[PDB]
Amino acid sequence: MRVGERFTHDFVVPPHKTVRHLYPESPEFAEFPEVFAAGFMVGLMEWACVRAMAPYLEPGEGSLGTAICVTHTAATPPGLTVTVTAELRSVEGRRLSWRVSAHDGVDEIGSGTHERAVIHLEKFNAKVRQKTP
Amino acid sequence: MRVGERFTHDFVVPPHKTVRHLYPESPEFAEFPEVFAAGFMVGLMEWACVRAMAPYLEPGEGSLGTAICVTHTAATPPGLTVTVTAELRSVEGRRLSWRVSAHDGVDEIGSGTHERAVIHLEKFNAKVRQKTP
Repeated sequence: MRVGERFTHDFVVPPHKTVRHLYPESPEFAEFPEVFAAGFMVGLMEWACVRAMAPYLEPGEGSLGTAICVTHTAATPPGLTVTVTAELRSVEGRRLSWRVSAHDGVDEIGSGTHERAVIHLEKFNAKVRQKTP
Repeated sequence: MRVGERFTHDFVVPPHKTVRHLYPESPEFAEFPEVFAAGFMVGLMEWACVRAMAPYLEPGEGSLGTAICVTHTAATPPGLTVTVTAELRSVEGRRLSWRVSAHDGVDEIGSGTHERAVIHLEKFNAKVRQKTP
């Protein structure tokens, strides 16, 4: 992977990615404005970095997010396209660090950093299963 | 609202809050281990803080998350209870900050900070309408 390379991921926000859809179990979030949820924006930043990393993993490997540190500076109604730009900051062993940004065609809506760790999917799955009640 | 006061929120993780469920749109996430998604954890931490701050709201008001900065230090399969602890760090006018931390009864699973802004619901909604395609 090359540090400083930018990757973009575009995503038309559908009606089902607003706040209330993140937790249909939450009465608070049921009155919230119909805008893209910060937890969906975080998933979309992860998705961008997963796609960027994919060509570089060995077969059987995946990754997990290990930190996210971002602002959310404008809100985005469904129908706009959120573009995430991910730029690789460093790779050290299994750890990849990213500078991430997102824009909805109107406003910058968020920026910060994200870190991930490469994992062996099958081994990690087995470990999760052993944690599972 | 008192700085240093803690609020806690418990959540049993159901099967439908795993990674593949955050973006069923995403073939990239399709075959991921069945663990609580970071975007869902982010939503839970926001939810914890929304609940902590409900007494601060005037009628007509709501809040928006404006930053999240957390680590994810362990993964949580469905069936475990995630407890989020939201410790108020600052409250100044429209702006509130918490230290958030989460544990799944087995492991510490992440911590960091979350910031929110009080909003006037009707005004905000008008602003969102004016950028709705």
